[PDB]
Amino acid sequence: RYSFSLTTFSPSGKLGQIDYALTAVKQGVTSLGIKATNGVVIATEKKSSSPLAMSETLSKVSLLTPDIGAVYSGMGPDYRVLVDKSRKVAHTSYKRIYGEYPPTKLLVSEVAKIMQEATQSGGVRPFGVSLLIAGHDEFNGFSLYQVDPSGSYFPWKATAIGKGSVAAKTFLEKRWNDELELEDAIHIALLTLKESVEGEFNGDTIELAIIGDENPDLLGYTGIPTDKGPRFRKLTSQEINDRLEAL
Amino acid sequence: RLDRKIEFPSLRDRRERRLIFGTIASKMSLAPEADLDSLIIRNDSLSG
Amino acid sequence: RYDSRTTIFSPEGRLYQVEYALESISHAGTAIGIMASDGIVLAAERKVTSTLLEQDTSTEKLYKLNDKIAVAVAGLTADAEILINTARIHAQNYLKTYNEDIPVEILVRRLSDIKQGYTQHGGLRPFGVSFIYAGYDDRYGYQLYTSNPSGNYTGWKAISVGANTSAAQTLLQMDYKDDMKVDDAIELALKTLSKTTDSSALTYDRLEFATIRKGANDGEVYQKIFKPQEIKDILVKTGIT
Amino acid sequence: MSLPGSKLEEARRLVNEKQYNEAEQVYLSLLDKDSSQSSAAAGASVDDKRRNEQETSILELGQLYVTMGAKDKLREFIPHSTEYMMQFAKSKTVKVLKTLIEKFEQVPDSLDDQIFVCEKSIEFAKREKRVFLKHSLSIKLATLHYQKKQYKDSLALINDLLREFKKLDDKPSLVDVHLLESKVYHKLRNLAKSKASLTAARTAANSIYCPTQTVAELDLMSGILHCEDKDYKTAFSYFFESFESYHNLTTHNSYEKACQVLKYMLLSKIMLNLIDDVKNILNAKYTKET
Amino acid sequence: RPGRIDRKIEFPPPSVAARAEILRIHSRKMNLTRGINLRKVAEKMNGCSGADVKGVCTEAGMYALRERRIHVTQEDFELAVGKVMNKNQETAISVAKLFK
Amino acid sequence: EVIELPLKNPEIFQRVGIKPPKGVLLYGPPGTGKTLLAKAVAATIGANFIFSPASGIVDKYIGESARIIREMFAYAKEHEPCIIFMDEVDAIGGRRF
Amino acid sequence: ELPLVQADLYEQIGIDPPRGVLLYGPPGTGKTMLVKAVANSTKAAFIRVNGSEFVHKYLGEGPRMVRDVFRLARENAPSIIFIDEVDSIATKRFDA
Amino acid sequence: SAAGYDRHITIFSPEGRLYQVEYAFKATNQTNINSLAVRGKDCTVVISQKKVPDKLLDPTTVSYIFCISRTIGMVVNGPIPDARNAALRAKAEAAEFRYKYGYDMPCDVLAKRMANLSQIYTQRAYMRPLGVILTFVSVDEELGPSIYKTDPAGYYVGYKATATGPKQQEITTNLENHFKKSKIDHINEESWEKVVEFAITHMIDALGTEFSKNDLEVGVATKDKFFTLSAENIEERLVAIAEQ
Ligand SMILES: Nc1ncnc2c1ncn2[C@@H]1O[C@H](COP(=O)(O)OP(=O)(O)O)[C@@H](O)[C@H]1O
Ligand SMILES: Nc1ncnc2c1ncn2[C@@H]1O[C@H](COP(=O)(O)OP(=O)(O)O)[C@@H](O)[C@H]1O
Ligand SMILES: [Mg+2]
Ligand SMILES: [Mg+2]
Repeated sequence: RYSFSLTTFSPSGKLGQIDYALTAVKQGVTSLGIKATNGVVIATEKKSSSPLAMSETLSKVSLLTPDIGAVYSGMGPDYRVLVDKSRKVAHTSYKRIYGEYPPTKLLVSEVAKIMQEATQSGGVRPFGVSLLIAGHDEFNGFSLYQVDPSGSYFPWKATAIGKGSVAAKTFLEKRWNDELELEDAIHIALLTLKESVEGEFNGDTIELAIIGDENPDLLGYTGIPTDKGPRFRKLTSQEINDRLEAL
Repeated sequence: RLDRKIEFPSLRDRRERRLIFGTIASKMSLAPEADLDSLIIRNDSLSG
Repeated sequence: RYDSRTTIFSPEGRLYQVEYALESISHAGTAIGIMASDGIVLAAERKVTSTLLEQDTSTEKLYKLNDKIAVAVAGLTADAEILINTARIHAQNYLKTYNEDIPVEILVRRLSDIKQGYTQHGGLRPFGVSFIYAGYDDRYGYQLYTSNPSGNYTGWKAISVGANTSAAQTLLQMDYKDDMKVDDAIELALKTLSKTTDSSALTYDRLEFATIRKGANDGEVYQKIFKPQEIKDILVKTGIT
Repeated sequence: MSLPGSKLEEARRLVNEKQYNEAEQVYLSLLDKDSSQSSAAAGASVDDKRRNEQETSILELGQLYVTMGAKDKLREFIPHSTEYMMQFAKSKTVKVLKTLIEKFEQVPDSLDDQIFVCEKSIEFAKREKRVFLKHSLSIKLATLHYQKKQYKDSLALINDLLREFKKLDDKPSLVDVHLLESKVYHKLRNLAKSKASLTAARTAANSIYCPTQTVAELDLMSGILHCEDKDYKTAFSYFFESFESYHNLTTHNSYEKACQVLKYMLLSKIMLNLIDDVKNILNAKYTKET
Repeated sequence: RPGRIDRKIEFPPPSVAARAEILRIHSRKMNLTRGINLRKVAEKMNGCSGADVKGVCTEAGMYALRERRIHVTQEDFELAVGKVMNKNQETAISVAKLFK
Repeated sequence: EVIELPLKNPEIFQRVGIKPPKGVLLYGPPGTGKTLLAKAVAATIGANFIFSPASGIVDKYIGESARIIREMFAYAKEHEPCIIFMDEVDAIGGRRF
Repeated sequence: ELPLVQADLYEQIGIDPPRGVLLYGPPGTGKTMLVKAVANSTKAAFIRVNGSEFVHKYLGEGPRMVRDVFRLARENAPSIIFIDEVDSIATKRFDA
Repeated sequence: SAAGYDRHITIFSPEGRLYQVEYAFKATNQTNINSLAVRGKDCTVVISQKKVPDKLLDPTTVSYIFCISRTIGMVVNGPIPDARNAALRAKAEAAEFRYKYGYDMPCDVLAKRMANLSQIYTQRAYMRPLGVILTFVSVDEELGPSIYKTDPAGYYVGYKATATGPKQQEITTNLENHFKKSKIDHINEESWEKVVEFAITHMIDALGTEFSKNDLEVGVATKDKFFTLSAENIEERLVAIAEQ
């Protein structure tokens, strides 16, 4: 009986709607994040269950702000709204209070806060997804965080989520080092993900992006050296191929 | 109870995929046109 | 039964929802406040762990609400997030209005009222958070409270909420003294924690700490969340490591 | 910096397209200059930290001592591997000293000459440097003794190591030891303790998520043991995986060990008398090619 | 209810001081530990039952079965504790990841 | 393809070594005429026909029922090629529940 | 199989000989297969039961069935009792 | 199974997927029509069947293909009620984007705002999800021919060609074989007309039935424009097929 409100607790505690939401997450695609000391690499694989469907149309790697991207595992529809609501809160709360994009630590709290509301009301369901959010800021360095449909956030050095989580997680535990390059971290990433699938593994269907060091290329304006380009950069298929060939 | 706990792989290394494909050869002689090794690559989650 | 709303009562005048919400707090990690007459120490145990969990750069159950009162967290973290933010705003709102910082007794009362409201009114969950409050205000000196998720509060000289509540409380009152010392108090939290926890390592990665003292400087009040490398250092001295 | 680094390079060229006497003469000049540098002449020979000059000198030491091949020049250099660790005593000299010692064994060398040097250097590590330097080289040494057909000496060193790593529980260094323990025991015809420490290898590693090379060596060792138990389906399957790991890795001494494995594959199917599978394996795909 | 049956006997999780004796008697039937380290292993892992204490010895003397030796040793006893821990791990692992 | 091929020659299935394949579950809304198709398949082979009902002669007991079952099997083996059509196989099924 | 083949070996050590054997893995791993093999080479009695066959046909019929099966094992002892499915039978808890 | 929560889209299953949201994917075969859209090299063609079972209906009001805004089409599969509401929303959205942001709304931005709107309908309990698959077609100002299929869950994904309906799978395989053998992702025909002819050919093949000029409705996107063709313009294309 305690399952089906959000209002009913079990005798043992906890709410079911949060528990069942976590079940949902784990059905979604295999996505993983590794924190490095000069980057963060965030990676997922993609499908469409029909080759007719194009694969750029989907985006499962989205820059949230120019310095902070995110992925998911879980239900597709829920991601797309929640990223819209997050960009929109990012401006309200912090791009009018700093006049630029918020630090990573801040924005984790704000997105986690929309989850908290989608549990608080009854007759409104949680969101179906768990995010990884990785970004970089000027005071806490490079960073990685997990934001659960619970409305709780957890800081992570490395984690994985989704269908291949349990296997990916033990591979990460062993293979991670405390000091890795951005470049080495990409190789641990492609490889980890290749556990989840083989023979249909190619750079076309694998989306893999980074938050590294500034790029002056995607800044789009030049002559003002007192602002930094996007820390986020999305890598293309052909570039992922260079790294997959090099393995 | 309950002394011996036996684990099975189910993702399977190439080493274990090969053995169950190798059951075909034991069972009956097969064509030089056949290549078993082709099948070990394409697998990713395939039990016996 | 009389689970089905939170605005009902039962044939015995219990409410299953208040009991169930209470048991939620014994699902989440130990949290201990021990008051001594030379400081209050807050110590808490984590409820999550693994070699790739980061927990060596971060606190997540020690929050300074304002600048002279802080809380330890026990219960759900989601439930916790909203009420910590509300509590910090009201503590600090007082600051603005009256241009002196909030007293301990008023801020706990306020937040208990908010708690109670979710049971009393609407079709909402009660909030399953037990906050240990440690403050200083110059009216009663050092003050220790904890608030129930039922939404009421009682003062304390030592208390333990969070997992293994019963065991911890027994442990604390065997070796406690009224004279005490702040340094003996730190050692006491560390003593209790070894036993209560189900992890036999009990190393820095599992441990949070903050001590609030007015013996820190003189005429001044200092809230110090310790950093991870101090938490390690004190584990040798009590000999657990 | 410029002159020792350019000189190092100038020496190498005179071996391969010029007379060997002029090469030997530039190596001798270099010893003298580098030694002054190692033992400091400004606090790092260049003032303040090591900078480029001092770190250029330690790196070029592995091409001074052993380009080289079996010559008498190569013998002469080997005792003097031990001395530099005292002369430096940096945190990265530890790393270079492991690279240097291993290098003399890889090119042609008499085994006897090399032992002495390794026992002397283990003493310099465990006297006052670092334990970390001590462990590696005792592993290397027991292997060297195993190849010289002394198996008593190899075990004695394994036992020290085994007990210090029942105190420590993360160390992957204890997979290499365990692995090695089994090879010693194969030759004693203790095929019990070959198993005992083959199992211990899997437990102290985390699957085969350990470096791909060590997995080659570990798969190879299962391979021998089951072949002796008269299971030739299990022996063939391990040996193929290990071949694959050697073959796809870029050989440096792994060309040697891939040949050992290629033989055994065939060996197995000879025993059953499946002539089919002997010639499935032999084409020219890598059997008569690389 | 509670007249029936109103005496109660609790049989607790064993202490290390209790566990040493449980190892001792199971080894007296078997072949003793060499260097007599049977008390020493008790401290390294405490069981959570009396039958977990039993579970070490059976696993330990199993190793002696593989090799077909007539003794048991400390090293056999140590490997054996680790089998018993696998079980506590299999039951609860998700309470450290994706909890609250 | 299922029935007719291995019956004429078990001989090809034996070369490959993969088992000659048997067991076909016929399904579809009633009145499909799949019992009529049972006849048409075996009409080509000229195979003998055993239509068994299993109600009115069969209950919950396995006493009586085993006598009935043993006979059908024996008649087809003698009268081979024969196809045994097991009808009402769903009256003698059951589930875990 | 080994307790059957060399009982003396257990006695010598004075080791309490093994008992239950959980076999486990995800499905299609080959568990049923392995235990089919055990039954030929044991050269001894064999009892295989299912969890679809351990049901209640009546109220309190379920437990009657267990007691018959483990008495029967003793009658024909030594014998190996195999239950294919104990995944429906064993469940940690209920709200029922 | 059942118990709660095929009665609610705000209450999860022990599966983790909402059973009533899955029923909207079983409510899409209700009117028993099939759609095909393919991409040309400056046009998009979309064709869905027309059922006029009785002579009482006028085949000119029986359609599922709609003009959404100047450059934007849509074909709907599933029931008429959710079809109108979706179509309206889309008409309103297209119109709004322009006063806010200036120029003609791309196929992609329309599809994405309707997908986000579908997801909201499932978020709240006081609104149910829609019961239609929407297949939008446009030729884009800067990306050219584009097909975006937005499903009633709030999932949206693009296409090279797509098909929808109860006989979908047959058209889908038909299309896989075709685009795979050519080794391209487009049809290489350079007029809108010979792309409409090819589409006719392929729906006839896949379903396996000859259709008539009273059983097709065809909407054609060219760049900057959208039109729905009448029955007598549709015949020109048919007689082109019928003797080549
Ligand atoms: N393909 C067909 N050709 C001719 N008659 C048919 C055909 N299919 C069905 N029928 C008719 O339907 C009757 C009933 O089918 P029957 O084989 O008794 O069916 P089921 O087991 O599906 O109920 C047949 O006897 C025959 O008259
Ligand atoms: N080691 C193996 N050799 C050959 N076939 C195998 C092997 N393992 C499993 N299989 C095949 O898988 C089939 C199904 O496995 P089964 O034992 O019924 O599985 P589970 O109980 O794990 O679901 C077996 O009938 C067999 O054909
Ligand atoms: Mg019939
Ligand atoms: Mg099974």
